[PDB]
Amino acid sequence: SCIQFTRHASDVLLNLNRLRSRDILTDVVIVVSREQFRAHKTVLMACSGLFYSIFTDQLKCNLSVINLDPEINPEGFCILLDFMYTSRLNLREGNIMAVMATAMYLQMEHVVDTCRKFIKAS
Amino acid sequence: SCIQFTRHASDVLLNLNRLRSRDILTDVVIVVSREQFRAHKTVLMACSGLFYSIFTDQLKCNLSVINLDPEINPEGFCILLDFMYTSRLNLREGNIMAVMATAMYLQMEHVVDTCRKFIKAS
Amino acid sequence: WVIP
Amino acid sequence: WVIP
Ligand SMILES: O=C1Cc2cc(Nc3cc(Cl)ncc3Cl)ccc2N1
Ligand SMILES: O=C1Cc2cc(Nc3cc(Cl)ncc3Cl)ccc2N1
Ligand SMILES: [Cl-]
Ligand SMILES: [Cl-]
Repeated sequence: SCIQFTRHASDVLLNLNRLRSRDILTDVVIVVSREQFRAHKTVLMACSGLFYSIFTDQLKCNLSVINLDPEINPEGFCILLDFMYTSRLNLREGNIMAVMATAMYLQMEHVVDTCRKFIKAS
Repeated sequence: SCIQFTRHASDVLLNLNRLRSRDILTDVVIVVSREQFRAHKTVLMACSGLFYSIFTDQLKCNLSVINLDPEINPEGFCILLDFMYTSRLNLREGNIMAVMATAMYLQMEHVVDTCRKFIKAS
Repeated sequence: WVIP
Repeated sequence: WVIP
C-alpha cells in the first residue's frame, strides 16, 4: 500500500551526475588508452554487465584503477559514461560504430539494441 | 541531439537497491538508537540534504559510522531508507508522524510535503 | 505522488 | 527510446 514519487529515480540520477561532475565520492578511475575517467563503482555496476562482474569479484572490487581493452575507443566510452549518469545517449552517424562496440563490451543491452536498430534503418 | 531511454533512471535505482539488499559496496552504517542500517553514501547524499552536508564535509566524508540524533525513530528511518532506494513510501496512519519528523531531520523536502498534505486531509 |  |  505504498505511494510513489514519479520523479524520484530521475532526481537521484541527476544528483549522482552532479557528484560526478564535482568529483565527489568517486572511487575508481577507468583507463581507456591514454584517457582517464573518474566514476562511482555502484553507478558503473548498475549500468553495465561488465562492471557488475568486475566489482563483485572479491579481488577486483578493491582496485582504484581499471584498464579497459586497448581496442576500446575513449570517445565511445565517454558517450556511454554520460548515458549511465543521464539516460541521454549522444548517438551520431560518426560515432555509432564505436558506441555499439563499446556497449557490447560493457554489456549495456538496451544501448546495443538501439544501435542495431539505427544501423538497420541506414 | 541526444536520444533518451525512459526506464534508465528507474533501472539504475532498482540495481542500486539490489546491491543494498546483498550488502554489495555499502560503505557506511547509519546508527539509529540500537538499530544499524548499511547503505551507499552516494545514494544517501542524492536523497537527503542532511547526508549531502555530512558526506561533503572533509572530515565526515571518511567516517564508516554515522550516529543520528537519539530522537530519531528507527522505523521512520527504515521507511525513508526504503523510499530512497525505491521511490516507494510506506506511509500509514500509525507511522506518518515519525516519517514526517525523520524526513524534516533528513531534509527530504518532497516526503515532508506529502506528509503535510496527508495530515491536513485527516 | 501516485498509486503505483 | 524517445526524443527528450
Ligand atoms: O545490460 C545490462 C545492464 C546491467 C546491469 C547489471 N547490474 C546489476 C544486476 C543485478 Cl541483477 N543486480 C545488481 C546490479 Cl548492479 C548487470 C547486468 C547488466 N546488463
Ligand atoms: O530535499 C532534498 C533532497 C536533497 C538532495 C541533495 N543532494 C545533492 C544536491 C546537489 Cl545540488 N548536488 C548533489 C547532491 Cl548529492 C541536497 C539537498 C537535498 N534536499
Ligand atoms: Cl543499457
Ligand atoms: Cl524527498
